[PDB]
Amino acid sequence: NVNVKKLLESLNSKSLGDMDKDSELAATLQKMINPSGGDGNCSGCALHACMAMLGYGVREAPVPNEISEYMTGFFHRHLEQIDSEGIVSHPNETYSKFRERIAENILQNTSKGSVVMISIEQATHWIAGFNDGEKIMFLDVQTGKGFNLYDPVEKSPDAFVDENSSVQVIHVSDQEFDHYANSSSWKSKRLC
Repeated sequence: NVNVKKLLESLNSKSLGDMDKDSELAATLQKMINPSGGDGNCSGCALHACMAMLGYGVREAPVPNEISEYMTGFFHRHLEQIDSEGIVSHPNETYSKFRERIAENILQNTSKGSVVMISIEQATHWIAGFNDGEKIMFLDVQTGKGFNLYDPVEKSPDAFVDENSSVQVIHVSDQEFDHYANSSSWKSKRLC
């Protein structure tokens, strides 16, 4: 069984920048959580990244025909916040700087060990955020990437963010994560 804390230990012993660290962990998790390499609307991927970083275990995300088990109605308590303005990019802001500003917001509003679901442009796409106590790791385990805004092409840290790009940081409660962990749906997902 995959041990996330071991992954983090190894990773943090590396002479790699923060974004490359996020990319490495996300690519490792992608092979486990999204083995089929589906590119649909796997908000289940981001949720499963959150479950993993919380220590619930690494499980395969639901495939499209499993969305109706649970994910179909997962965000029903958060629809207002999801559709809100959120954190809006500045003109000529680099990907790295926008990422850094979003991380500052999450660090300010979560404690060490916490995770958040990150809505991109009002649920156009989802990524996960993990507070390790000093920094935020951004994980896109669907695609095996770190922080990104779901542009159809890869973006280096120094690329400019398109005007009016936004994210909404969704504070899924412990109750909501633990309800998932106790569900038949979660339990029927392949462990590892």
